[PDB]
Amino acid sequence: SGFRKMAFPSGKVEGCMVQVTCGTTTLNGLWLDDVVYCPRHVICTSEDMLNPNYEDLLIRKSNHNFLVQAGNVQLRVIGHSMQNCVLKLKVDTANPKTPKYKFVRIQPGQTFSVLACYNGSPSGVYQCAMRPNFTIKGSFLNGSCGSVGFNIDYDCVSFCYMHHMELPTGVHAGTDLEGNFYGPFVDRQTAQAAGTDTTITVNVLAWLYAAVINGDRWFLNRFTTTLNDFNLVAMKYNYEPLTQDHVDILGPLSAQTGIAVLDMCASLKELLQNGMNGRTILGSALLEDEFTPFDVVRQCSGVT
Amino acid sequence: SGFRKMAFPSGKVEGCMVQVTCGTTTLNGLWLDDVVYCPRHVICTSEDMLNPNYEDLLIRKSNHNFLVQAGNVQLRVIGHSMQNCVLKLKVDTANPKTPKYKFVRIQPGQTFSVLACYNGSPSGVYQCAMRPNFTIKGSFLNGSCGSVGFNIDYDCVSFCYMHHMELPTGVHAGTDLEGNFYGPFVDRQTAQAAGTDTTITVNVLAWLYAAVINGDRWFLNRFTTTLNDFNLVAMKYNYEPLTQDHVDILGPLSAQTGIAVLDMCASLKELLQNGMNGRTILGSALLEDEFTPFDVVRQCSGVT
Ligand SMILES: Cc1ccncc1NC(=O)[C@H]1CCC12CCC2
Ligand SMILES: Cc1ccncc1NC(=O)[C@H]1CCC12CCC2
Repeated sequence: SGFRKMAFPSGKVEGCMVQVTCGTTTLNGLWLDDVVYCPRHVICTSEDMLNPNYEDLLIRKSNHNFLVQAGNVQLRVIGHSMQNCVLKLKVDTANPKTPKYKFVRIQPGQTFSVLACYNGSPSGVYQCAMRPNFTIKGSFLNGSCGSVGFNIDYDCVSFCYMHHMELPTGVHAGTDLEGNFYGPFVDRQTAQAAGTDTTITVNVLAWLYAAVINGDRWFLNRFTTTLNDFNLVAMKYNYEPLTQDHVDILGPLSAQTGIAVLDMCASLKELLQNGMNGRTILGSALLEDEFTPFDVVRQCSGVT
Repeated sequence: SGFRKMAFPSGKVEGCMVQVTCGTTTLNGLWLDDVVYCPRHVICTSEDMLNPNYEDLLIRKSNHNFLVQAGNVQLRVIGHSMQNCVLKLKVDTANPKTPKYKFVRIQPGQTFSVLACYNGSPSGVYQCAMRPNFTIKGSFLNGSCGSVGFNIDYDCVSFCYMHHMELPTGVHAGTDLEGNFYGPFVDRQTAQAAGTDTTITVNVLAWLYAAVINGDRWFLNRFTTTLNDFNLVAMKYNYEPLTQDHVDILGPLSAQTGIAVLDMCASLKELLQNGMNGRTILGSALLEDEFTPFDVVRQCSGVT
């Protein structure tokens, strides 16, 4: 028993982290097979970042200008290309520690682990969610760009995120591993609005199921609701509208606990309308939305 | 910016996790050099665990009864010994992935990362604190015994905890790597009381300093206090009495922010006496005590 914000074991990703230097800028690279992936802003000086012309800036760089260092040893760059907002540096050596991997574009509301890195070195790992507004509330300082987000299915690492930017509001923005930004963001030092974020309803309900499984049951009530009634309340409290697809994914948790999904929504409704009244659920005094139904089933069953 | 409950990169520890089977019981082992460390209750059947005589139970076991499997390959056991509550199995092969390591006994209030494992395989990593009552609020299911807690100083892994038991109250108990239990617990299926726990005051103050650094400043007030006045409030709210040693460790955070430690205590005092009034600090609606002053300085500076 017990329920923690658990990250995936970061070992397979640690073996891929490299340092990439271009001119005076240093950031993190992801070495998979004979390719190093990093944010294209590695080629910019702080002055360039105001309104960078990436095609022009890259034209002044050669393979020899990209210094790639894996731990202590140097990698030889034999090719460079820009794909959207990432640079792909072809190296002459395939990474011996390349795990089985996939590049996937996650949906908003999905979760992943971030291995925060500086100068090619990992400092820590944490589990976070991709916000409905495509930002992530991470922990990133100057030098963390190129750090990646991932999920792990047995031996396969699905890379889903690469860190690029910190918005003026302190929230984080980045791309998938093909250099496509999540959200409307651009890799430019300009004010950029993150749209209205919402709470991930299905994840809060999944976390309420994890609480029941672990013993926190005080929020369970004698009430039920409908998808229409619940969604009226969800809209009032800036929660994502719950759909039958969300109810279907909650199926296994509903089956294990014997608590119908609409009954759990009625508990969530009363918590949204009344608050916690000074109590906690799984050691939290607010409604947690960073555990998907899949994360809860995994942690509650022991999937390794 | 941003502040997360960050765990250490678990790579060096993943390479040490093995599976240990004895009879019908399987749990996790820690392979360092030519020795495998695991909880001694691996030699017990569920019936034995009511009142086990470990010396007698171990006497019926030989090196060949301890099946140690590292991922897929089998390790040959050439020796076995009981040290307090752990078994030390001498194997004929030194682990090639043995990192630089130390065995340390942490103090209550200190934090560490846990690499949760099942059948020798890692499922996740999370950061937690050793409670003042020597329990940990972990996430552990049947099969997680032998999972370890650690800290990392550059390339050295300091092992501080091995999971052994889940108390009837759902909280966790375990030993240092010499088999010495933290707290009054015994590896026996008997009711055992975890003493009155308290909130780790210095860590809450460290977390208040991390909030100021990241922008959450609403809790800062025009007041100050004394160690005596603050400690009267701390006792009323079941907080650890703050000492000059705690104030001295908060020194670097006090210097960086320009907020005197006793001024931060006055903010904590008003939060303890008034609550949060529906607001949050670093995304939390309660006072977080699982970040030490060292954890905050590290995350806020980028120590890798
Ligand atoms: C200082 C910092 C901290 C964390 N993450 C990111 C940053 N900074 C940035 O995002 C800057 C570096 C060039 C940039 C990309 C858009 C403009
Ligand atoms: C079921 C479980 C889950 C998590 N952690 C631990 C356990 N269980 C135990 O602690 C049992 C197994 C033998 C034991 C040690 C004292 C009696």
